[PDB]
Amino acid sequence: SVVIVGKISFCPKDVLGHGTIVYRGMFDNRDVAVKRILPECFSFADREVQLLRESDEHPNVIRYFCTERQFQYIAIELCAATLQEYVEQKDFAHLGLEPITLLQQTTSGLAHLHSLNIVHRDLKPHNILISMPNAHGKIKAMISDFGLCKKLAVGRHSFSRRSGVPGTEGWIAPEMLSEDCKENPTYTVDIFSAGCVFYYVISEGSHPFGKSLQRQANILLGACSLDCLHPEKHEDVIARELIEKMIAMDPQKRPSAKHVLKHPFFWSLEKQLQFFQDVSDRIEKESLDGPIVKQLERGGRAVVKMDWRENITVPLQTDLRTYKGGSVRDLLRAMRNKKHHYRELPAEVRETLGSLPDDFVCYFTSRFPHLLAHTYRAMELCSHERLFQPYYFHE
Amino acid sequence: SVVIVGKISFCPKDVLGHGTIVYRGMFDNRDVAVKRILPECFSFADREVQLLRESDEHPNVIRYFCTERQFQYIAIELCAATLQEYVEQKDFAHLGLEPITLLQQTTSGLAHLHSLNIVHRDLKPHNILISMPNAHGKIKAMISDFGLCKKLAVGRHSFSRRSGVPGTEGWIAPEMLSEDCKENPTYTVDIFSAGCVFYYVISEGSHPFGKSLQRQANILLGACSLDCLHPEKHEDVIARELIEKMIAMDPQKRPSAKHVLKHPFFWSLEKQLQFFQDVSDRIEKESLDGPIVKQLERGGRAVVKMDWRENITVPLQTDLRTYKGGSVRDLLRAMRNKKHHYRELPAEVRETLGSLPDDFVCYFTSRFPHLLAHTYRAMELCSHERLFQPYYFHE
Ligand SMILES: [Cl-]
Ligand SMILES: [Cl-]
Ligand SMILES: [Cl-]
Ligand SMILES: [Cl-]
Ligand SMILES: [Cs+]
Ligand SMILES: [Cs+]
Ligand SMILES: [Cs+]
Ligand SMILES: [Cs+]
Ligand SMILES: [Cs+]
Ligand SMILES: [Cs+]
Ligand SMILES: [Cs+]
Ligand SMILES: [Cs+]
Ligand SMILES: [Cs+]
Ligand SMILES: [Cs+]
Ligand code: NA
Ligand code: NA
Repeated sequence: SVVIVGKISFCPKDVLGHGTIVYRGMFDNRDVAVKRILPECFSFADREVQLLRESDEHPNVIRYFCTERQFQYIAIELCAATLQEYVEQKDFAHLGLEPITLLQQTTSGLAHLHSLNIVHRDLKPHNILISMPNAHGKIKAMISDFGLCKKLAVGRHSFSRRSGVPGTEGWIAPEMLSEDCKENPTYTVDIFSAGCVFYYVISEGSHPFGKSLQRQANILLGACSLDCLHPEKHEDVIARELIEKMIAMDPQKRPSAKHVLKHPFFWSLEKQLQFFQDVSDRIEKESLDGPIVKQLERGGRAVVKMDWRENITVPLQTDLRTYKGGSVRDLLRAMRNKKHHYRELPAEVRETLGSLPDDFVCYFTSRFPHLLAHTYRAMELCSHERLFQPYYFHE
Repeated sequence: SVVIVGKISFCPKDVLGHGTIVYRGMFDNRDVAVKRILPECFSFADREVQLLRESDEHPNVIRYFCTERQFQYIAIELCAATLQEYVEQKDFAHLGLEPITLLQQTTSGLAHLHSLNIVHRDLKPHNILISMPNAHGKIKAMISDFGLCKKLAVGRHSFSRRSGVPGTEGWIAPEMLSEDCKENPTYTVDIFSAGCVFYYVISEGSHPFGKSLQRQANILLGACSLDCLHPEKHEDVIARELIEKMIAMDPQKRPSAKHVLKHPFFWSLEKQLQFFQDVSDRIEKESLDGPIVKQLERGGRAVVKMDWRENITVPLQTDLRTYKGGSVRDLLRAMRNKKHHYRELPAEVRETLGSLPDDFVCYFTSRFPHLLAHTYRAMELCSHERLFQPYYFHE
């Protein structure tokens, strides 16, 4: 019992995970998890440890404490659970927007890794760890398991799929497996995996590519469904737009981690309302026959439901100039004015609209669940402009 | 290897299930599963075997072949998988209405048991077995595990909850556990469990009372959700109406197995259209101020969407007398006439309506996903009448 190691002591009584076994222990008065690896594993351990010294500074990469006689031991930050146990054993009704936050943090950690020229290559819910609560009861997600990590030489876009063990079935990008694919895998491999993890969290446990038995088979086939994402819920429309890109079969169509972080999927209601306002300001003096406006109005009739005037509450329809009820731009101009004159807005109107800014913006997104997604895609034409830097990653 | 027993031979190489272990083997030139039980289990085995001799004749009760030296052995019908493995490891996109059929068969077997005065007391997806395909590639579900079965004396409504081990957490009716409940458990205990199994299959793996960790806790609380059942899909509305009854906290409000079998949840589209027609015929000469008609029209405005004339395709709206667009009864009268004069119906109309009878009935249920459920509830006033015996269990 209570085996003691140089600078790390752990009792085999507490077993945490299991070919290797992990135990709860202690290092230098710190509660930490401990890793023991076989001789054949002893080589993968030196790879992992190397990279943790290199990339652990980031809050969303698991902290590495030390390695210290027949086998090899690895101490790391002690966690409350994996992302898998989190999704399986927790009522989201009580957790609020915390799941989204865990996806955001996880994305931050991946973008830290990619910026270091490190492809993870094996991201999955079992790999993502949930931290013990800090002094303020806050928790975070962290990336772990760098055994299959590869570090690309500077100026290298990809890596050989052969000579490197692929992740375990279900979360592997098609470029890793298919004999047919000529192009070599790149960083987007992790975006595909992450795309699957995004869906696994939002759906509380489903997968784009079906049940665990046929996932990898479906991945190569390109047969995926996002059944859990409703086509007329604003939150679901946004999530589908991002996840569809992340899990795309063409790796070149998948967003980079830094794109993912800029995506409306992570925007507060406040920021959503700000985007709507910056767009409306941006296009206020733009010509109707112009490119920016043309693009915003294509397929817009569907977006506003043919006549958005006929789909708002009577209090606001009464308080409404030249507004054309089929124009997305006019729907935005109205919002920009109702937001600018909210105080001067009568009480029944303000009561029906709701409080600024959260209830206000949600008054419209609830009514027009494609308006934000439509607008975000259309306004990419201005991604380069300084005004829209908070909403797009340009570089 | 290949241990041989008197009339049963099995090889411990093939292990099927595991405190007891089951193996694939053979009895009298028959492929069968084999059960070995501990001495403490040796008592529960005599109970189970007794009841299988008694109730195995039913196709949806697992067939029992024989029992034949230090321990006890039990041979039974060999199955392809449990209901749990079925839901977890199978793409329903290829299986069609087979899952519903498996629920129907399972219900048939339970009603066989109840008619014998046998309460199962431990129904769960792991207990329900899927048969090997027969000569025609057809399969069936079957009840097993009678270890916790109780057989009620004649004329007995209930049984003591104490002195009998409850099922394992997650599927147990609240009457089995709560110290507060005065009324003793009855057959409806199995209906609650079945209600949970119904949802577990339709949702491809969710549970009314939340994730496995808090299910039993939520069961006692009465905190259940059927999030997977859409409020405007006809199929989902029907399923919710039945499942809500089966999992009711008040055992007296749960339907008997024979009620469940009569429920529209198991009706073919053909039979649905027949019910609509029998209802329309039944109420054709019923007074508007009458009880049957009054009941059918309460909350009916919502059911037909204020004006069903405004929610049907232009081909049929053109071909439409005195029909009042807010009356459920008039919506039914129209259907009864369009079905009676389908041949004499013009081609564009018949093209928009679809083929009799499946596409026809689905033309309306798709448009009015509460019409069948509303009508089924309202017309219970005629459950006793001979005409509606195919739709209600009266006895
Ligand atoms: Cl780059
Ligand atoms: Cl918190
Ligand atoms: Cl009875
Ligand atoms: Cl078949
Ligand atoms: Cs860290
Ligand atoms: Cs890079
Ligand atoms: Cs799920
Ligand atoms: Cs949500
Ligand atoms: Cs800001
Ligand atoms: Cs049988
Ligand atoms: Cs009975
Ligand atoms: Cs599910
Ligand atoms: Cs369905
Ligand atoms: Cs019939
Ligand atoms: Na641009
Ligand atoms: Na009656």
